[PDB]
Amino acid sequence: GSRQVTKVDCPVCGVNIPESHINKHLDSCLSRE
Ligand SMILES: [Zn+2]
Repeated sequence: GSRQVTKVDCPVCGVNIPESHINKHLDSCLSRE
């Protein structure tokens, strides 16, 4: 994916993942941990 991609922390559970995977993680985490 060496083109354009950022990774950030999950405000709910505190994990680092790419922009697509993190948005989904924190969305599902806002419900369950
Ligand atoms: Zn999460």
